[PDB]
Amino acid sequence: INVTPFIDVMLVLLIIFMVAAPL
Amino acid sequence: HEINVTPFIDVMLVLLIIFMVAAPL
Amino acid sequence: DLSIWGMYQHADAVVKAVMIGLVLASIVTWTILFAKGSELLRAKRRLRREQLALAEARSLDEASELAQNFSPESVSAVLLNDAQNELELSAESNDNNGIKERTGFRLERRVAAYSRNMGRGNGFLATIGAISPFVGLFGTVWGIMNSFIGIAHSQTTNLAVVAPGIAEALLATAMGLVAAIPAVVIYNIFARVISGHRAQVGDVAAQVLLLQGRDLDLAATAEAKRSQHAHQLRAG
Amino acid sequence: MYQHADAVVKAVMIGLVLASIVTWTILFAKGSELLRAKRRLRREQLALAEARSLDEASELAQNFSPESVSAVLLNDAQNELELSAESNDNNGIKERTGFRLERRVAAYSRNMGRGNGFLATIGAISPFVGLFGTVWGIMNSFIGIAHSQTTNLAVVAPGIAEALLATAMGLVAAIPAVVIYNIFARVISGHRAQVGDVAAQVLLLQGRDLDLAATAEAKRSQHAHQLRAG
Amino acid sequence: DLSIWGMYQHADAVVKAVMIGLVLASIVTWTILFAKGSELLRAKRRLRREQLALAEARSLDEASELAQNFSPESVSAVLLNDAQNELELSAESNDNNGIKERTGFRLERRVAAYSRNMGRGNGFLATIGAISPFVGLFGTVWGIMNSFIGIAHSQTTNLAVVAPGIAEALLATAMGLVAAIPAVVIYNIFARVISGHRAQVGDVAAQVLLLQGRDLDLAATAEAKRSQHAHQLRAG
Amino acid sequence: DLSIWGMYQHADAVVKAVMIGLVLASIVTWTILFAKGSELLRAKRRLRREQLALAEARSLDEASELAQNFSPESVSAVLLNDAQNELELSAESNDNNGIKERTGFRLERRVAAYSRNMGRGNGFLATIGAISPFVGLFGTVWGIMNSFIGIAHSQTTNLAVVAPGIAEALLATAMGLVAAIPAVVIYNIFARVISGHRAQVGDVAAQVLLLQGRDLDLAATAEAKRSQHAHQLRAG
Amino acid sequence: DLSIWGMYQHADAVVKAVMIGLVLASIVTWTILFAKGSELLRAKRRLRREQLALAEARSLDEASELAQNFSPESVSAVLLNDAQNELELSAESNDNNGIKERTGFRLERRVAAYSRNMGRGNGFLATIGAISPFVGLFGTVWGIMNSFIGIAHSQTTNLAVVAPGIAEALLATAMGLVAAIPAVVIYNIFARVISGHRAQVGDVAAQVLLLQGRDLDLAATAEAKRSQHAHQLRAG
Repeated sequence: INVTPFIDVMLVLLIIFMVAAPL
Repeated sequence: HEINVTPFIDVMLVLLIIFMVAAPL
Repeated sequence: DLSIWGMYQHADAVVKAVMIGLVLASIVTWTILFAKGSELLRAKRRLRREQLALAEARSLDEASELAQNFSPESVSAVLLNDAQNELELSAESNDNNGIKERTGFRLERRVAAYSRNMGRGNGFLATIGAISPFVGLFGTVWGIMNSFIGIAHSQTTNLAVVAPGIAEALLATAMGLVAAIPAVVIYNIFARVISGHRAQVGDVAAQVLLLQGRDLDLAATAEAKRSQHAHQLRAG
Repeated sequence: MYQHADAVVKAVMIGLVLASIVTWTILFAKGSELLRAKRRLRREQLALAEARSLDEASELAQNFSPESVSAVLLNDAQNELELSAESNDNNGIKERTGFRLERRVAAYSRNMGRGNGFLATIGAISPFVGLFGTVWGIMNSFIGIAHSQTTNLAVVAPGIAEALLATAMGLVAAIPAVVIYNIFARVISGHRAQVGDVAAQVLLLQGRDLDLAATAEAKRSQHAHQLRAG
Repeated sequence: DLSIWGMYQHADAVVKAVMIGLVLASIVTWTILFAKGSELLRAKRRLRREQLALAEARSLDEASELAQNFSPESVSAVLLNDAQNELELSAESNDNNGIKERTGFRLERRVAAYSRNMGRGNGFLATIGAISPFVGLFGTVWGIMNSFIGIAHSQTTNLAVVAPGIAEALLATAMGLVAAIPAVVIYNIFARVISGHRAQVGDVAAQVLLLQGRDLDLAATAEAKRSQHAHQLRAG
Repeated sequence: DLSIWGMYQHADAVVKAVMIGLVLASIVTWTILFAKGSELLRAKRRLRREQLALAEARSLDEASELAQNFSPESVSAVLLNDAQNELELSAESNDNNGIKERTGFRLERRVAAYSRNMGRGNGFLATIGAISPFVGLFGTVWGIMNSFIGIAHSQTTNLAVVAPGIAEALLATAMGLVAAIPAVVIYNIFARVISGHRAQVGDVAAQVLLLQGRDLDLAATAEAKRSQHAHQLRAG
Repeated sequence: DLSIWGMYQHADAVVKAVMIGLVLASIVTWTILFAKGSELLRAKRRLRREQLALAEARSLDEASELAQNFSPESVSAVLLNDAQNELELSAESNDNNGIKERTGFRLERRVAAYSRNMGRGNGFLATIGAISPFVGLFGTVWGIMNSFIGIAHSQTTNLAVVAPGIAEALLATAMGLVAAIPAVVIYNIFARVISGHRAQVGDVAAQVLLLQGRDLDLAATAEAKRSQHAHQLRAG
């Protein structure tokens, strides 16, 4: 029904993890 | 009739995981 | 400090807006649930008692007499008075089927109005249950944009500075979700109870219309049969 | 990259902003018109609730504003009786009248829901074009970070930034889209119920007056004359 | 740490509470599954048996007798008694067409009532299957924001520090979806079964109405052609 | 050992379990597609020839004479013998309107049952296409839980120890998705085809009901007119 | 590879397959859009012209006279022709209500068939836009599994080679999405416009039906009543 909202949270998780990757 | 709501989450999750593992630290 | 309740202290230009929006949504859905539930439970108990009282009707006059002492806001007596004034307006009209069709359409419009009255906030319940996660995501992506412009305008590899913004974004998200799930579950249970109530009112409407038809057809059969078959073939 | 990556981004962005302003102006116009029509039908229903025959209803409706489905249907039933024109099939007359009234009110309710599907599709497709923008931006960012292999990712920021900006525009166009769509559904359901009520009222009036006129004229003319002359 | 069964402490208290909620929801949905499935298969066998019995039903008394010898707690016997008592009440009347109309109205009303009484828990399963992914993602975002605020109050640089809360979110999502899937499966299954049951009860109700029309036409046409035309049309 | 021919070797319990489940789903939907669609298209050719032959049927007895040698399972034969036995049952009755009404009722019940039996698997296809992404997500969450368990119990920053695990997890996701795709596309195309078939059988049912009503009117009109007119208008 | 279009004719077999599939879906949706739009524009223009020409109807013969000048590709023409031949077949009888109701039912079936064949590509574009993201997702997950087994072969912890593979994967995703969105929006537009067109056909069907009823009533009532009155009450 509305199981769509995973997109933005998962992508921002990706972004924050990839930017914390250096330090 | 709709299109879908499920399939994108698979690639979102797998990209999240490949990125968090490829993270050096 | 940054608990689920500790947001009005650390709110922002969009954070405070989404926070007040979601707390307003939660408050309004809670009060709608409580008020409509209490009102409909009491109304359904009253309607059950009234249907139990009228479940042994024999004629129109007897049904009206036994229902005279009902509540003022009695949908049953409403339908009885509707049928009675319909018969009054149909006085001196020897068209049974026409009266039956008129009464049927009248009970249909009555139960439609009753469903509209009961199903009055359910639309808003569905709206809020659909939009609360979406406005949560809106606040989340706005917080993400704020964090991104802060990173681009202040480039520092500090691991601790990136935490509070995303934390508040996901907290607003969770507030949206905890406003959404109660909304939809109450919408569903209200749909179930309004289906039951509309089935009950359709049952009592069927009862009153079938009683009307029965007594009218019996009277018509008797009188028409006797008079016509005893007078107008020897009177020719 | 190739200098044709943000052109589609700004294109879909202005598309969402124009869709949102169209939703806003259609909200304004449709709300004004529907509230005006609701007040008009409420006043005219309150005026016509005191009707007994078709003559009084017609003489009162002729004084109303002719921009009302009520008087349209009233004069339509009058013209249908005039077309019946000395035909003693009252039952078929009533059936054709009710069918015409139903077709007319269905057509009016259909004309009422103009932007329903419009806002529906707008709110449905805005998140998808947001996802398209995001995936294309992150693809170009990956191409750039592959052309310049490094662990520092200070260059991905503008790409994901404009991507999530387009996404947020899709959300701020879809949320009002869907809520106004639902509000419109509710108000057109109310208006449809109201016009159905007034159609049932006028049909009941027609049937009642027809039966009133036919009752005595049938129980006094055909009965005695022929059942004594047969 | 050994498995999911041994990670019930390192999460939030509300996370464990909603997890136990999901487990009890799955348990009660499986219980409703077993109970309603047994009841529906019993009703299906009863319907098929009653249909095989009425396969040659061509007389109201015969139908009532052949149905009463079976389990009288059957909707078939209910409908038969309903039609019989309605004819008894509206007897000695000449509203044959109105007789059929009112009878069919009462039959379809009782059929709708019984069908509603059959499909009760389907709505509950629908709500459970709809809210389980939502509460799962709610627990997910709650756990992830708890992890983020814990990393904010602390200072962690390693990559293995985000493991516990994220894993708790994963198991919450898993519980939510293993509650969701069978919910919608049984929802659609029971939808199909109640559709077939409604088809069968409509078939038997149309059979009762057909037999009623048959016997009434037999009693009316012969008596009219032998008596009604000879009663007074000769003395005119 | 990475592809489908070797992933089952190092497959876990739930990996091989969901893999067997999804491949069984794929093969069962393929077999249902083949068998059901072949049966439906063959019945479509049959009913096409049927309505082609019935296009020149302008009577009742001629329709029966043409149906005398139809296919061993011709639905048109079913409807025609239904109308015939219904006339036999409600014979010797001059209230043919109720006969037509009961005929229409029995015919609509029969065509509803036939449409239910023809599309007896469309609901199964819909359920499969709906739940296949959900069991896919179950695979996702279980695999990510296992990978997080492996990376948490082994608090190391290594990457080659978890790459095959997440690889098999996303492989389970991919196989669930490639099982979902054919299910849903076949369900949609089969729903379109069965809707066309149901429309066609509705056309042939309307044709046979039109023929029944027309022949009944033609047989009753002139005879009743002359007989009743003469007798009960000259003897009055 | 480093070029967006560089790696299209190599290193991508299933990816090229799904890309060709989605581009074929897009172009077939576009040509169906063009053709069906031209067809519906022509149909609605012709229907509006014929409605404004026949709005002054008084009887079926005048309707046929004003309609003979229509184009041979006129659905309203074939509807009124079906009505006329049905009246011709039902002639030599007196089942006024029966004739009008059987023509009404045949007209309902005919307009249902006309709407289902006119609005044919609706489900086409629906399933096309539904499966396009499905096959795009299958392509991207297959590319992901290929990259993962490649890293499993040569253990690469870098990010350079990781970029173009996932880039082509998301390219497949975006292509599926930009094939789906136009499909679904034009499907919605076609659904709305064919709903409006079938509503217009319903209006013209109601027009011809009320015309039939009115002409039958006017031609029957006065003539029959006065002639039979005179005849059988001077000869009875």
